[PDB]
Amino acid sequence: DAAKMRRFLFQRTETRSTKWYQIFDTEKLDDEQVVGGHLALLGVLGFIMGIYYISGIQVFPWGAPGFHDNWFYLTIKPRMVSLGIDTYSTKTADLEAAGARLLGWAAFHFLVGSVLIFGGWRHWTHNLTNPFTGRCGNFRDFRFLGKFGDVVFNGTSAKSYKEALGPHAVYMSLLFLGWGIVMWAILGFAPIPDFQTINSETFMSFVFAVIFFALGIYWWNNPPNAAIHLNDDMKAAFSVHLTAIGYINIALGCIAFVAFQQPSFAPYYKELDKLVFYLYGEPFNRVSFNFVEQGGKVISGAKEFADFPAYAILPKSGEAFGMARVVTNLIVFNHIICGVLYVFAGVYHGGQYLLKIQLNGMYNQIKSIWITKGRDQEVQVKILGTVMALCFATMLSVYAVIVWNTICELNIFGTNITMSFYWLKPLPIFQWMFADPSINDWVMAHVITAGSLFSLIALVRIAFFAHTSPLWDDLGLKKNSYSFPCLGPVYGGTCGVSIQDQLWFAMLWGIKGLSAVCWYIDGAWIASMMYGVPAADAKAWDSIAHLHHHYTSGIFYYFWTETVTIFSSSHLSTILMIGHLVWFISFAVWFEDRGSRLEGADIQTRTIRWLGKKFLNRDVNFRFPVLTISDSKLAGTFLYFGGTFMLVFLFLANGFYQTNSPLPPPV
Amino acid sequence: DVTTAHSDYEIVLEGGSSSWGKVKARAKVNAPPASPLLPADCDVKLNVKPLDPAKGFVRISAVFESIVDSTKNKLTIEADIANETKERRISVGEGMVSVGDFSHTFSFEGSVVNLFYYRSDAVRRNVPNPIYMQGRQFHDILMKVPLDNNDLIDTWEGTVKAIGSTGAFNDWIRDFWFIGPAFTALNEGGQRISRIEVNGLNTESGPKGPVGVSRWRFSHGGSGMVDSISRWAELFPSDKLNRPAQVEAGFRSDSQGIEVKVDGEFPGVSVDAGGGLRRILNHPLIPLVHHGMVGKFNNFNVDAQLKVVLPKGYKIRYAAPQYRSQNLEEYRWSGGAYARWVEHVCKGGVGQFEILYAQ
Amino acid sequence: DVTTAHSDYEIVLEGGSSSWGKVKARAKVNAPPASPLLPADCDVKLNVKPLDPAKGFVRISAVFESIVDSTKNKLTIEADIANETKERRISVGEGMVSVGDFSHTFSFEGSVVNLFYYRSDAVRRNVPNPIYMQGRQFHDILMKVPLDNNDLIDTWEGTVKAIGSTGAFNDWIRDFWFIGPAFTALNEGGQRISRIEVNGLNTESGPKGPVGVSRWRFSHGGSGMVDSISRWAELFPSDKLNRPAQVEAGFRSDSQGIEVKVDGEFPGVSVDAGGGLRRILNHPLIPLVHHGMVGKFNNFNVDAQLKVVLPKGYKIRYAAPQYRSQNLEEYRWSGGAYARWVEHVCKGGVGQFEILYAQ
Ligand code: BCL
Ligand code: BCL
Ligand code: BCL
Ligand code: BCL
Ligand code: BCL
Ligand code: BCL
Ligand code: CLA
Ligand SMILES: CCCCCCCCCCCCCCCC(=O)OC[C@@H](CO[C@H]1O[C@@H](CO)[C@H](O)[C@@H](O)[C@@H]1O)OC(=O)CCCCCCCCCCCCCCC
Ligand SMILES: CCCCCCCCCCCCCCCC(=O)OC[C@H](COP(=O)(O)OC[C@@H](O)CO)OC(=O)CCCCCCCCCCCCCCC
Ligand code: SF4
Ligand SMILES: [Ca+2]
Repeated sequence: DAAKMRRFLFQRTETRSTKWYQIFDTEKLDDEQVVGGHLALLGVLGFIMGIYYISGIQVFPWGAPGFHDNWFYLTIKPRMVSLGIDTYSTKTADLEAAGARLLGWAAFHFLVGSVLIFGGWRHWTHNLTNPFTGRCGNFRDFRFLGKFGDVVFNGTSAKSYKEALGPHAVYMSLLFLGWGIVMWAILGFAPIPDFQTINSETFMSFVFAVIFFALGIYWWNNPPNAAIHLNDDMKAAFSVHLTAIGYINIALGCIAFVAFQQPSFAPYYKELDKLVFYLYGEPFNRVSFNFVEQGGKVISGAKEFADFPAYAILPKSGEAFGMARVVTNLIVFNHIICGVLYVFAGVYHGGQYLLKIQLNGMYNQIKSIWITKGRDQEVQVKILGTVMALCFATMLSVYAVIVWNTICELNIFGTNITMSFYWLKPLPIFQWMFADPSINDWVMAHVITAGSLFSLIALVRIAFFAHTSPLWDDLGLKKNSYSFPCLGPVYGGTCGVSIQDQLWFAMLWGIKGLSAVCWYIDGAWIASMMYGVPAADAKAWDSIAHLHHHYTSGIFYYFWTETVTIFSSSHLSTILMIGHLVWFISFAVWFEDRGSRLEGADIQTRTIRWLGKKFLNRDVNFRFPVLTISDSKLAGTFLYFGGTFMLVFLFLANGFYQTNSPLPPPV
Repeated sequence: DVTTAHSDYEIVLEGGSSSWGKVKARAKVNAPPASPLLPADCDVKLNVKPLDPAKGFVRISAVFESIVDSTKNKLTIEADIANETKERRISVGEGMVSVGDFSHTFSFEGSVVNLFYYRSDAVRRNVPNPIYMQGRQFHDILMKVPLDNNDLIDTWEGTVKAIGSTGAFNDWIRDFWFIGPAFTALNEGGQRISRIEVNGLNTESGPKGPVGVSRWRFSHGGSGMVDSISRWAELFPSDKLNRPAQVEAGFRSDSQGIEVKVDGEFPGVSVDAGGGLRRILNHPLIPLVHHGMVGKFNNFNVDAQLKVVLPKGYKIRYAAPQYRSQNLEEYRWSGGAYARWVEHVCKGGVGQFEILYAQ
Repeated sequence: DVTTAHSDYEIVLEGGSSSWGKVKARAKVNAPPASPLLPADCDVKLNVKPLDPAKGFVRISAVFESIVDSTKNKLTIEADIANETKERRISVGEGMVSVGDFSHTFSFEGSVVNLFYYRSDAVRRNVPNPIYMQGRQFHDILMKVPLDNNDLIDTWEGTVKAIGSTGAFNDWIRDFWFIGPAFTALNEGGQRISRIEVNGLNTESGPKGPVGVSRWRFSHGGSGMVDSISRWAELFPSDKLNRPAQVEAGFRSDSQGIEVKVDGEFPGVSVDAGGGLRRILNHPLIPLVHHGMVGKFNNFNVDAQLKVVLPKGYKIRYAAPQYRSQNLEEYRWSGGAYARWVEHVCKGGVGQFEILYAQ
């Protein structure tokens, strides 16, 4: 039975094979299918966007009660208020009129989404036939909306990616102009060019439509020759776009933090502090053990509050819970974690293409300064050498400051908070970047600098060591593959050497700076691991450094304070248990025990065969499966990263509890 | 306002020792042809059938149906080419030449000899893929055209008179044999046409009517560029002709442009490349060098797709320019590097595009 | 569809009677090379050292290190060229030719004679700067290659046999000497290669092993375009070689493109132009006419900068195309007319660009 048993392990091996999570890969799809897939998802995205609109209705058009508050719509409510579809009004009439508008935009997105899905099926199946005029169209050569195509594109379509830039830019100016008309005609916002009103978003919707159209014609006549090697392969271009989109998303996250709490954005974001929100899963009106409410009601029982019915979600004061910043932290963090994730994948899917060329030898044939200036091994170890040195001199300079501040605050080794770095704060030149600048701001800048250079090491290694490294050229070895776990025990072992594993060590290392953001935007103290504890000098910070605000907690005391509100909620606490349960299970597949599970699975499948035969008359052969290391490090990073930030949501959605009253010394 | 040309290519190959491949090519161009007479249209048909395996003989046919400036022109050939030795190759065949209301038939007994100036082991050893091989070819021709028409007789009488009175007939006949720009094509492909030699010009009676007979012999040398000389063994896969092979093509041309259709199977599309690896046959150099002659007159934009289909279990080990997309068994070339190489080779470039596919 | 090529140039000249100039050139092109084998890389080194002023003899060296389709190819030359008279120039030198695992050495005793069909005073008087001079060159060659390898012997035996059996060896050797596209280049530069003449093919014993010896002599004529004939005195500034001069260059080529680096000092960069005015040496015509052969296959956009540095006190009297900008003694060319002239001369044009700088 050895052979049959081996045909199975062979059915689950570390060698190249087809996997369910690689079927929509760029390699097996032509350029007509990428366009078709993007269209079908935007149709689904419109269907999704139309559900975030129906959910926002508080009172239905017929006047009856609607939906309870939910986080999906909350992150978009300040935008629909800004555009006039949604309105913050106590009057039930405004609440009933508003609901009709959201329902109308939801049905509209249902119609347009259905068109994009239809226009995404025919493109995918190359069945792009006009149902009215029997004649079909050509992807390579088409008129592009008839007469409009002839005047601007000389009646021709782009045959190469570098050419598609001009037409794509022209298509963008038709959206910039298209939105500038929707705002003017449907939403009633005329283009007044003053940057304190929503009317400025129509004026710049036309300025941008002019810049892009002019820029889209210059690239039609003069397509850029930069990164020509990308025009040859889809994944090469798709990865540079993803490395670019991630920095774009991080930028969007950073401006939505500065802007959403500007005075001009007060009518939409700060305005929320004066609203009562019934969030789902929040503590409801409790009832007694012997509580039976019959037709007569309130008989032979008792209930909590008595100002609301049994099992009804209780109100929540926006000012107390800090709703404004909670929403501002949920949007800013979303576009930052995603931005970081996009950058990591751009480098991964990019080095995934650098491996394909090194194997085929096209690497030495590239002429772009974007690859040529990076094929020298001496130059690589210099770039990586400086990145590692900078990462070290900055992770040790800022960690020792945080540790020293912690030691001074806890009076360890007879040291008072006076000897700590309370005098160190950002220089005067940078003081404009921060409100009430302090050591909490000097540390955060250096932590992000150290947290970027740390995860950059794993990225420079994907870019430079996809096929070979100075060590494996020394050890005479080839990295044939992007997802190979290790070469075995040899040379003290060589686990985690592929670029997919280096991607994992960028996501795992990126959890620190991805947490220095969560902690810093929630008004937490980052200069000390212990701030505000009932101990020696933790509460002396607000007056030793003269801070205008009072931070919620320090790195360690953050978990205790922020979770007082999590434990009070029956749903925020379910996330705390699920999120922790998912995270530890990563250790089972990330620890070097893949072999043990396999011999264990053998005993599992042997015992089941034994029990089934001794009890029943049938033969139970299930051949218990076990994941491979590369398949383990995959699921391991998804359980680790995916459970780590299932709970970061709880820190941001539990409320914003930074104040404006610095504490006096606990003298 | 801007010229454009569209084209589609396709190669399907079998596995094992088979060199059999199916090739389909469709092209459409918007610039005027260099031909000083338009419209000129043309359909060509080639069929090769193996007669016997041991002899190595094969029967090849060719039909040309072209209308040039409303003048119907047809040339028909039926011949029996076989391998005699490594350098000699004898062909016996018959054909017909018709222009408008004029037509004449011919029968030929011919042999071609091909020698390489040198044959060194070091080249062979040090070179994995040799492109240029220096050589020369010698044709023995015994033409048999019956003088049925009044005009044929006059062309023959005139020819004999010209030979008799002009000493420079062997030299100045090369000005007639290569008419208009075909003569400039000679220097272009690095091909030298030597002077013809007339063994005999004797009229011999035939059952139908007097038959002018010519027995001539000529030679021509290739600097290495010429494919007939450099690749003498590869252009005749007679022994690989297990089943009949046909190449069918045609084209339409006029002031507006050229429309071309080509299709057919034949062996020799795939050749061994060493180390167990197979490879598509090296592109013929003479066609590219000959098309650069007419392809450099109009600035054009290239829209070409090359679909290559490989055998089950057979994947490519290396290609430059690299395939834009892969889809299971088939691999696709379009855009980017490939549509630079097409603009390169459509204007006369001969840059290498190599595909290596191993089992 | 247009690709981009980037280039930078630099000429630094000294004052007085010095003809010494430093030339640096960098180029980068994105179109495939015409070479039917890729990738093909190549590094070249030239060094000239004056042996003695009175004799006028100089020692010239040349090293070629080129990898062609993974085949290492190296040619080495060391020679002693000196001026005998106005038309004769004798050279004595040794060299080595290695391809992969094959290598063979050679020793040569040679003289080149250069005559102008006419030498008229009126042409000199009425034309201040003549370009075309009609002429012919004659090479006397005494090659000495030891037959160390099994292959050398066979190449020699074969050669002798070929001469013995083929009357047309003097003619058909020109089809071998100029392989592939080299044959076409002859007609292109208006250069006629005459038939070689074999004085003797005798094997003479050497201390190492049998030494095949060839004593041959050939000629070649230039309609005026050829620079070796039209400019025989200018390409050998032996007497101006006060100090050693070196020209170092190299290039990388493949399917994607070409990268070229060139640098070195040598005399003759500046020549008297009359009326006390100096001028950069007239561009060689043969390189331009030879590059138009491969430069006309891909539409390209030109990005070229030519930085010229003059001696202290030395200012341009006239340039067309005019320098875009000036920086005290340094003058710059980029864009506008100059990047039209570059597009002109990179495709085979030979249009004049003249700089006159007087003290
Ligand atoms: C998560 C960390 C990395 C990541 C790591 C990986 C890994 C690991 C793999 C891929 C693979 C793929 N990636 Mg990636 N990838 C990320 C971000 C992206 C993004 C993006 C949203 O910006 C896109 C469009 C892509 C695109 C793609 C395709 C080229 C390819 C096959 C997709 C597939 O079949 O999924 C599965 C199809 C489904 C319908 C499941 C749901 C997928 C949803 C739609 C999300 C797509 C992106 C996601 C990461 C895909 C892989 C999920 C696996 C569980 C890891 N990646 C980030 C940066 N990517 C595979 C490949 O062939 O790489 C060369 C592969 O092995
Ligand atoms: C074009 C380059 C060479 C040339 C190349 C060859 C080659 C190669 C050989 C011949 C040989 C022959 N040549 Mg020759 N020949 C040329 C010039 C001439 C001229 C002339 C008008 O000047 C004449 C009269 C001949 C005469 C002859 C015949 C005696 C003999 C057989 C011809 C035949 O059957 O064609 C058939 C009639 C046709 C119209 C066929 C045309 C085919 C074209 C050229 C290529 C088609 C193949 C296509 C690319 C791939 C198709 C695959 C299909 C399976 C067919 N040659 C020039 C100088 N010649 C053959 C021999 O060795 O005989 C012993 C042979 O193998
Ligand atoms: C290319 C155009 C001409 C040509 C031009 C010349 C010129 C000009 C002269 C020679 C002369 C000679 N020729 Mg010749 N020669 C040609 C063809 C040949 C062939 C052949 C393979 O067919 C042979 C065997 C020879 C043989 C010879 C030698 C006997 C002799 C010295 C060569 C030498 O040392 O080169 C050295 C080996 C090298 C590889 C050098 C290559 C140099 C290249 C061509 C130019 C480099 C200079 C660069 C532009 C500027 C550099 C400045 C630095 C200071 C060097 N010639 C063709 C037909 N020949 C010389 C003579 O007169 O002898 C008495 C000489 O002056
Ligand atoms: C396209 C797929 C879906 C869809 C999905 C979404 C999504 C997703 C969102 C909306 C949202 C909105 N949609 Mg909708 N929507 C669709 C179809 C429509 C149509 C229509 C013409 O059919 C209309 C009128 C609307 C109307 C609207 C508004 C009610 C609302 C705000 C739009 C906005 O800000 O635009 C402004 C638009 C532009 C200026 C157009 C161009 C955008 C440019 C090209 C990209 C910006 C990012 C760029 C990368 C930045 C960096 C620069 C780089 C250098 C390039 N939708 C279809 C059905 N809809 C938003 C919402 O509800 O917010 C709360 C929202 O986020
Ligand atoms: C949101 C709409 C999606 C889309 C969804 C559809 C739909 C829906 C249909 C097609 C179909 C067609 N698609 Mg599509 N497709 C998109 C993008 C493109 C692009 C491109 C790269 O820009 C091209 C060249 C094509 C090509 C083609 C046509 C050749 C084909 C024609 C039959 C028909 O009914 O035609 C009319 C169209 C043409 C003759 C082509 C010229 C006009 C433009 C390009 C058509 C697409 C819509 C247009 C861009 C929308 C407005 C954009 C504004 C900026 C707001 N599509 C756009 C972005 N596609 C048809 C099909 O699959 O039938 C089964 C079809 O009905
Ligand atoms: C006393 C010097 C302190 C320090 C004090 C400050 C101050 C003060 C400011 C910054 C600020 C910044 N710091 Mg700091 N910074 C240090 C070291 C670093 C290192 C590093 C790993 O070497 C990095 C990458 C950064 C990064 C940055 C940027 C976020 C920002 C840039 C302006 C600036 O530094 O202006 C001022 C820079 C200088 C006065 C001199 C910089 C000296 C260089 C950079 C290296 C110092 C020596 C090195 C650390 C030796 C340590 C070796 C170890 C013992 C192994 N700092 C050392 C530890 N930094 C600004 C900001 O916005 O903060 C929020 C700011 O106001
Ligand atoms: C909750 C976590 C958890 C669970 C259920 C298991 C379970 C198991 N481990 Mg693992 N393991 C874990 C964590 C866990 N481990 C961690 C963190 C590590 C790293 C140190 C390891 C390292 C490891 C090694 C090295 C090996 C195993 C092996 C085994 C198996 C042998 C024990 C057995 O037969 O029955 C034990 C009893 C049960 C499984 C009863 C079931 C318990 C609950 C009901 C399971 C269902 C709950 C689950 C979490 C639901 C998921 C919900 C989702 C939202 C996440 C068993 C399937 C051995 C084996 O044979 O591999 C196949 C083996 O060699 N363990
Ligand atoms: C994967 C690894 C990386 C993970 C991803 C990191 C990307 C995020 C990128 C950092 C940006 C964070 C984003 C949120 C924006 C935000 O917060 O902006 C406002 C402002 C403070 O606002 C107020 O915040 C209150 C909260 O307590 C305070 O109490 C108050 O006093 C203060 O005024 O913050 C800064 O100025 C930003 C500091 C960081 C300074 C950046 C320095 C980096 C620049 C130099 C080089 C770094 C890159 C090196 C190369 C890798
Ligand atoms: C009589 C003999 C007794 C033996 C009979 C039965 C033995 C026990 C078998 C059943 C008990 C095992 C139950 C769990 C036991 C257990 O915990 O095993 C941990 C498991 C490790 O699997 P192994 O490779 O060890 O294979 C185990 C099998 O052999 C089953 O026995 O971890 C993962 O699978 C990672 C998760 C993959 C998915 C990653 C997704 C990432 C995002 C997360 C999103 C939400 C997660 C939901 C996804 C599902
Ligand atoms: S335990 Fe895993 S990572 Fe470590 S040597 Fe073994 S296979 Fe490699
Ligand atoms: Ca909080």
